[PDB]
Amino acid sequence: GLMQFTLPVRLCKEIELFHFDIGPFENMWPGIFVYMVHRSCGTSCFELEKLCRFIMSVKKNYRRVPYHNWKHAVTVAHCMYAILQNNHTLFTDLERKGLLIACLCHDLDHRGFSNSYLQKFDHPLAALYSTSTMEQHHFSQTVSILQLEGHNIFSTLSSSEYEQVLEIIRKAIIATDLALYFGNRKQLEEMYQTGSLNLNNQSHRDRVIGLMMTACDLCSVTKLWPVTKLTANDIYAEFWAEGDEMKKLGIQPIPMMDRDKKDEVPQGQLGFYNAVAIPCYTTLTQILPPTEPLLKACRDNLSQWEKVIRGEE
Ligand SMILES: Cc1nc2ccc(Cl)cc2nc1C
Ligand SMILES: [Mg+2]
Ligand SMILES: [Zn+2]
Repeated sequence: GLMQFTLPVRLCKEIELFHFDIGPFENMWPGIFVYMVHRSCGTSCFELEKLCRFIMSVKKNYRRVPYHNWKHAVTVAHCMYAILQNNHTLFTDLERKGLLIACLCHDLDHRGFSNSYLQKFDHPLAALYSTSTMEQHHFSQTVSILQLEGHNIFSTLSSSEYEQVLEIIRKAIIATDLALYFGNRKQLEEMYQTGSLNLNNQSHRDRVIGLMMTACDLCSVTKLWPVTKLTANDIYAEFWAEGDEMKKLGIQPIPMMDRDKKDEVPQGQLGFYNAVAIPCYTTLTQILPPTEPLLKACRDNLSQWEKVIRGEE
């Protein structure tokens, strides 16, 4: 009950900042997550024995892929931690509990292939789940791990609180399907501008939590340039593997996934910052003013990609 996790001084200070990198020491990431749960939620939210057994089972069910791995899971949870810590009073006890777990679980059992590749391969998961294929799977795997003996970190919730938290986690994980982000942000944009945005309206909270999930999921574009640049290699290593597998099914991949068109990457990143990342952090900054550092860092990285194109690096 009185057992805190304490980090070294540099981590203790930097973990509060949006641009924190969890570092290359895998064995510290579980402790970093528990630390964040304790300060975000409380030391009483979860039985430590049960939380630790849940964390290690989640870790085991992330695969050894270049990007959609255990490090991505903990990175996305840290961004959620930073958003929640800078917006103390806007979120309920259940929401703080639910969203850190949703973030840690959001890409469970990812193989490093898009929903598109599953559909064109005719993967069984594509028959079981026609839309948000991987994301329905990630939610499935999360429930499976929650129902392992000793792994039910929510067992102290009432019946109805339990149903609410699993429903927060399901919507949170489904929302990480980027195909759903475009319409969600358009709607949040209209609502904020016409002044109809109302955070006591559950359907409006759902939408805002969805955008928070997109913002955390993309948070590698909000790091210091050397982290963003090196993470971009990992993301493109999966894209190029998927492009190779498209070619094996006799389909020319989109240029983003074609390893023969590496030269077009800087311009592809521009498109992605302008069409996805900047709009995402703009609308988020409009709804939650203290998340502005994510937008500032994202713009800095847009500028760095412009410099790559202009041959200045
Ligand atoms: C979709 C997408 N997601 C990303 C997430 C993180 C980083 Cl560094 C780069 C990314 N590039 C693209 C194209
Ligand atoms: Mg995902
Ligand atoms: Zn993800």
